[PDB]
Amino acid sequence: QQFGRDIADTTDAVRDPQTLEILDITPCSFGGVSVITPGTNTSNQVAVLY
Amino acid sequence: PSKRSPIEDLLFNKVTLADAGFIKQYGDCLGDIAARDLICAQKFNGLTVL
Repeated sequence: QQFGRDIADTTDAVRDPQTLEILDITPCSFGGVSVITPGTNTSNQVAVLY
Repeated sequence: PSKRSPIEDLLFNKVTLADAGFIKQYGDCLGDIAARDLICAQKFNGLTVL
């Protein structure tokens, strides 16, 4: 076996073709960003929710 | 600590929530606090629970 797999047919692990070590793969950080605004009629400041 | 009545305590202990009540992922799926297999596998594909 050379490649692992997950529910979505995504490779969650892989064998290194040189050091024969098994490495887990995880996607790097992501998420939605929201902008809290008190209304332009009031101010132009904004807060950001990650 | 929860300030809930005993009946409310029984009610909260009988609905398991299917481990779907988690949002954050980092720190290794919150150190297993959020069910790995379901929550993290889902939300690596852009599926978030607010």
